[PDB]
Amino acid sequence: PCKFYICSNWEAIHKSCPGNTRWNEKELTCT
Repeated sequence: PCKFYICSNWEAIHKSCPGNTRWNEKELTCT
């Protein structure tokens, strides 16, 4: 819930959100 995935060519790369934020699917950004 504090990382998401970046898709590229049906390829899931791992990202993590900074500090105490969470991924916000609506805004497509950790908030």
